[PDB]
Amino acid sequence: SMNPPPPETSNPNKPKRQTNQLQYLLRVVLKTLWKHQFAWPFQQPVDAVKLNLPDYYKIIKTPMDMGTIKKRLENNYYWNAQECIQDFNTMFTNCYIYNKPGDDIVLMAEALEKLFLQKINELPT
Ligand SMILES: Cc1cc(/N=N/c2ccc(C(=O)Nc3ccccc3N)cc2)c2cc[nH]c2c1O
Repeated sequence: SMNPPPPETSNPNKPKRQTNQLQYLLRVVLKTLWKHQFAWPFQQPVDAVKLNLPDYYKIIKTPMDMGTIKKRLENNYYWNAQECIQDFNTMFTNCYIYNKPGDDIVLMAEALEKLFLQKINELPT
């Protein structure tokens, strides 16, 4: 296919380890962005076939989306909160480097990123 397999979301051999930062990332950060009116383009991996972006996966080396992030948090895939924050950053970067400024998708990403950064400013210690 033109699309890669979706990013892995489970680590069967990683110990289960909770942190209050990971709790905050799921219950505050992800939850707030997931319910936002602009979340929908970001709730699943980019399907370059259905969306007619044939060059997407030639330009975007590390695909990322909030559906993947949500499942990773639910599955305790991340060893630490910084790994999760990096995935959010990657998702936004992909959008900004692939799409044209002023495309509706970019304005939607920017609104979500603003909310993301506001919540990250209150990440517990
Ligand atoms: C991250 C990202 C996502 C992108 N579109 N993601 C979409 C997802 C669902 C949809 C969708 O269900 N649309 C709909 C709306 C009302 C009723 C039915 C449907 N099927 C569209 C785009 C695009 C497009 C261009 N660059 C994109 C990009 O960088």
